[PDB]
Amino acid sequence: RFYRPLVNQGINLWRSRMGRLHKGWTTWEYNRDVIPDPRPFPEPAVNNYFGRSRIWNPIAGKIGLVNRKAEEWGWPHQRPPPTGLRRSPEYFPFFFSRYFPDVEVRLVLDSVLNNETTRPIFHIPQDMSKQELVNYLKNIYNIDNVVRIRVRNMRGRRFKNEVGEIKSLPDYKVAVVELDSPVSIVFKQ
Amino acid sequence: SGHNVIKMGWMKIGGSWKYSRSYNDARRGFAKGQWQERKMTPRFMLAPRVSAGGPRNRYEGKASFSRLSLSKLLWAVDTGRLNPNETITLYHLRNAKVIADREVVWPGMVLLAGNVERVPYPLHIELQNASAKAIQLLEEAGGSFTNVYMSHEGLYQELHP
Amino acid sequence: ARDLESHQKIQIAGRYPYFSPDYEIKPWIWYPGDTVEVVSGEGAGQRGAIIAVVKYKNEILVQNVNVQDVVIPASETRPEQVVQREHPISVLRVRHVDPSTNQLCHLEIVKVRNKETGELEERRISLESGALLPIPAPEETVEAGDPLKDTAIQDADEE
Amino acid sequence: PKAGCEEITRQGRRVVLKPQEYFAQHRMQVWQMRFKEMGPPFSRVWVALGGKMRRRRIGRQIDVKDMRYYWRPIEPQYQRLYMSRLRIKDHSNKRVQPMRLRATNNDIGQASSLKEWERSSDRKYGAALAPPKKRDFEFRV
Amino acid sequence: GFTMKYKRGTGLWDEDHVNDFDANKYLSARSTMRWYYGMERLQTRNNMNARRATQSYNNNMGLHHSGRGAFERELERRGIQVDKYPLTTTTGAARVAEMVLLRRQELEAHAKKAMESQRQARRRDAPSEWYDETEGPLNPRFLASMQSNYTQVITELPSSPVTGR
RNA sequence: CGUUUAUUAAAUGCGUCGGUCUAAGUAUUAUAUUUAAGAUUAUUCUUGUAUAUAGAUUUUUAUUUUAAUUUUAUUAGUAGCAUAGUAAUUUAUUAACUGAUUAUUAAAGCGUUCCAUAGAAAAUUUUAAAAUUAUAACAAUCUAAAUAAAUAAUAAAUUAAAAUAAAAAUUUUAAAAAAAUUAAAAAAUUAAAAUAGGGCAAGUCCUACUCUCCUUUACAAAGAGAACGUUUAUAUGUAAUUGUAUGUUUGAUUGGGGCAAUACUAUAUCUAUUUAUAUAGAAAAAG
RNA sequence: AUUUUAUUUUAAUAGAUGUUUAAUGUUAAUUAAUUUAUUAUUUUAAUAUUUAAUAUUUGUUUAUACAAAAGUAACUUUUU
RNA sequence: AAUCAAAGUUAUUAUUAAAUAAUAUUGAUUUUGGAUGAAUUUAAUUUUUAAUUAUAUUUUUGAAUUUUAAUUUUAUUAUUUUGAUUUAAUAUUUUUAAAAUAUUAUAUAUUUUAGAUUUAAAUUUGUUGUUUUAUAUUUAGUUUAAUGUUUAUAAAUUGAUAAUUAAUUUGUUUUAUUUUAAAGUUUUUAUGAACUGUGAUUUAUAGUUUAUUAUUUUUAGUUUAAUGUUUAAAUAUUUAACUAGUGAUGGCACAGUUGUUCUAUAUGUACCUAUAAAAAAUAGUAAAAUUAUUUUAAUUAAAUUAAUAAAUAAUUAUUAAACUAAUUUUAUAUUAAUAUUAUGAAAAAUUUAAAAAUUAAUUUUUU
Repeated sequence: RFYRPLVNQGINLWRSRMGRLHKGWTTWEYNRDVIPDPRPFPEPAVNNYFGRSRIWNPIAGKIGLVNRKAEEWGWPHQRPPPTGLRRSPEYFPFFFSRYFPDVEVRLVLDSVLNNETTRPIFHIPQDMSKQELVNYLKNIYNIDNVVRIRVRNMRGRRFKNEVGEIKSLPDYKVAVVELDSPVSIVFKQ
Repeated sequence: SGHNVIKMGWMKIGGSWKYSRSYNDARRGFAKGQWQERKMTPRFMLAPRVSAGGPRNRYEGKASFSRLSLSKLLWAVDTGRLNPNETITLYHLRNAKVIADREVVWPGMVLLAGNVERVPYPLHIELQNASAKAIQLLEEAGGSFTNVYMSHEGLYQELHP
Repeated sequence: ARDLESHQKIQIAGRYPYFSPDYEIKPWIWYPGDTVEVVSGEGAGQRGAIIAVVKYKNEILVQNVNVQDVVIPASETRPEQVVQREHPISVLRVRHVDPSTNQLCHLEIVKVRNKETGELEERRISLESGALLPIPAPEETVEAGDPLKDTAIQDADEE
Repeated sequence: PKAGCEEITRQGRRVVLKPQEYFAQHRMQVWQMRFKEMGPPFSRVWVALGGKMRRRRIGRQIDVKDMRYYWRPIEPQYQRLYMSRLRIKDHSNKRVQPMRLRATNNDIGQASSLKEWERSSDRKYGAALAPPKKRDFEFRV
Repeated sequence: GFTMKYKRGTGLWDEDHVNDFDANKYLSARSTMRWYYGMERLQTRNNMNARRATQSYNNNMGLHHSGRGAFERELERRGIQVDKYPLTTTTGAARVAEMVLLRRQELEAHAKKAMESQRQARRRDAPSEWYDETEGPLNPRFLASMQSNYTQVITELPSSPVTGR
């Protein structure tokens, strides 16, 4: 056995005067060994905020790499492609990009409606720089007259759904292109 | 259903605690690791240490034997738990529930002629250290007593052969 | 963000209880039109035909039973009307009456080797009459199709 | 949700079975040497020795230098004090007798006479109070 | 620590020497099926647990999954029996208890026919003198169960104590 | 002439001076201190720390540290100067517990003293707007009501008053005997207060040194052909952070007796081998 | 003076000479009136009062600089 | 003048909690590196996320304690597929929110007025309701086993050897518990130099007296005073004072037996007793409490001792006892066994003492 030691009373009470700094705590009582959690308790890693100052978490998570592999190549089952191919523009996600782009250059109509405009406004994904928006309209929509593009970045729209969770849409990038000869749209009522 | 407060009967629950000044103090319990006698030179400290181990101490190897009164053994032999023919070694005494486990320690036992003024039949025993009268009682009735004094290693192999 | 007030926390469970998975019952048994009647709740003994079924929540429009006065909203174009419609009613309180026997039957699935075809399609059968009730086949919409933005099959399956 | 609604969701230390003491603790040795308890059942004197028997002898009275030699009882006012630490073994059980000062020969085995110890060949029938064990002549550490 | 492990299987049934404080007064229909299935599980859950350990630890020590080293493999190749006491194997017990049941069953039919020898040697078409009730009223339920062993009716008891006829 | 948590003869700061340092910094230098600049001077004498020291302690005083109890010479002295005091004299004021002057044995100032001294704090004289006594003397701004609605505190009140006695207490009660509502002002009482002020008890804290004690890093010995780090032994340092520093009557007493109505607070007196139990050591028979 | 007033008895009760809970209360084998009798004079924690017909509150009139921390309750389409 | 005693029901919405169960486990809440790596490193013979069937020994004399239990054998770190089982718990919000008796000059609710009054608890160390707590409503609010039925058996003794004519019970082995709330502390490591210290840090946006670059000093944020006193402020309004910084609000730097200190035991994030964290320290030795009416045997005591009260008598208490001359044919609480945190007795009768009460005294001491 480990015999109960009588820490609180008796000599073990007075022994603190008899040259004993550290009066041990009873580490045989709580001996159910499952960790407590500190009173300055940590809040979970989920970004609770949904304001316009919502910040991108820079810290790399382990899972996010694993979830990347399982779709890049069947991860637990199919062995990896040799690192030479992965550094190459023939790697499928670099090949599915160089030939099958995935972009959403949506046009706002509230500025290109019946009122003639020389500055039609777009929305382009946050990671379409200016000279790509040129290349895009040039080679996909035949638009050949773009002298200046003017680019913002907007926090995606936010709202509370009828349930109550703040369902913030993705963010985008207003890019007010400036065509030479003005463009317009007709709406017959 | 009540608080047996000292110096005041047995009080009811919800009763008056005007007089439980020392029940709230005899519920904590006796001081632990502390001299019971607060003043007056504890009666233990006043008396002198005797026999550096104690007055009845048992060291490693002491001959302290549990007393098997001869009346018990004679009572059994007629009752029929013990067979008078077979030399009644301590196995028979243990296995016939004459003596239990809680009475056979290392010095095996000791036969004591307790009030037994007579033993009627020739009785044979292999026990440990009979008393001198108990020996001269069996020996008068044509019996024997060959005191086996086995080591502890022998005490086991006799009880669980 | 934070979570809601308790009975409004579970009001979110109370209002949309079909969002938990498997709220849809074990393999479907009730289809449109089948013989049905309500035994519990309201109007015991009201034999009806199942007009329409919404599955994800286990709900059915039992005709001529629980017809709830509909507050139809209309524009300035057409004048609104108040016509009643049979309200989506639960299925846990509706059973089947044998189309032949016309008594409350327990309809459950079976696998039957089909004739001239080997689908072994899961076929509903009563537990008393063995009425082999097949699963009704849905309909491909007649007037579906966009005229100007469809690549023709013969033009889209060119290997 | 009920006991504290937030003190019981976040978790602190959980307590477990509390170890017991040496359940012959209160036959401490300042009696296992000073006194010895004699007597038939229901009368146990804790006879002790004389008070002044080692310190100052020259010149004390001639017939009182020997009142120090008898096994006198200790007055019952102390019998009940010291034997109080022994009664506590199972209180409220009005029919268990107090622990005895010395270990009587039958109770020592009473520990190993329990249905759970019947399989410990060692430490049974008295092995501590046995003579020191004998080992192989080659025994060595 | 030490918890009487030499008693786990050494009980006469499956529910014995397993400390289960979690009981109840009335264990219901499926709480009893849950119970009986439970005792055997943690009796076979324990065993195959303890078998996978011994068979795997033995296999990792390079020797046969039941501890049989190179010797006890070489002896069996020679036919020299390597185990002193060959405790009866599963084939044994499942057979040593196969006939005993084959014996009782052939003794029941041997005795089912036997009692009819004596039952039909019971001429009493009317109840014996146990049919008295001067001590206390007969039991109507039982008579209906003893009507078969007679011809005259038995159950019909008057409002008065039975006279005897 | 800067600088500070209860804001200053607080602590800084320059110079001088004492000590230390020529293998990390320039010995008219930089460390380490004591003082305080400027101007006069800086007295007498040593029992301990330090230094030096010779196996160590024990001894031992060039300079330094601390000391001088009748050091007390210079010097100022009733002064932030232990009481004595309002010091005694002089002024000053109608009135001098002010303040300044003379001298001068100041309970034990004293050479780092004393002088010199500027805006400071006093004392006069004197002038002067704050509404300083006399003395009271609303021009100004700070409603009610309507609206919003918090705080201390809250055992109760139908009695609270009032007078008188009390009994432990300040009176508050008890008792006797007496007799007036809502609103706003006042603070006499209720607890108008907070919180300070005591002193006692047990508990803990924190600081200090000749006498208590470790973890202690220094001093010395030894061991390594001593190539340097470690280990010992002997030592125990307030550099050391442990614990004690009482109890009873008020400052002394602690014992066992006795006389004082076979009462005894310590009452009042005295006596004396009236004895000091245990545990380790010491005596090994009974001592 | 005497008489006459505050405690010298009875009757009903109801065990007795004052401090350790009464429980088949749906037969913890329940099934339409269980009428649940059991409730801590303070402690915290939540409410509600007193102070409170209130203390605060009260919107009538006008003397220009530009950074960075800091926020992000944040709308968007606007011509960087 | 004035009273007057009194409203128990919302209505409407559905799959958490807690213990338990002995199967998984490289660090839960985006997508490393994205130059090509050097930057995504936690490892060492100690009660450890490893948790151990005895009462005898032995022991600073006094908080120190028992050795495989069957050698891989099962006491072992655990869930989906019965809203996963079981037993205990039970709600939380939305909006509900109510009611018809007592005088007529004044003590307190009963109808018929008069009679009537500690509010309680503690504290009373009978300095005897001694100046303490309570606004109210409801919820939550404190752990010593009141029991021994057949297998079955115990019981002492020396200092020690031993001895045991020495006389005798009980027990299928009974153990576990020990109040509640409350410190300052105390030790064990994590956070902090945005406030504030000190280190370091800025090389010339107003006025002025003097011959002078030194020096008087404009001086609207700071040695005073008023107001404010839960205040507009957990330091603000008005104001006195002061103000000359080439040597300093400030790059980053020092951290808790310790930093910093022009030193005040001052400050190092709004009480320096640092914060934060982890304990069950002690608190019975005049702190606050300790929950269940109608009952069924009484009382006080006052001595030995105390580096001054947990211990002893005596009392009280729980449980149990047996009828020794004295009397009537009266009348008698005597004890054993255990439980026991106590030093001071109204009115008298007297006795010490300046007592100016304390002290002795000894009969009281209410259901």
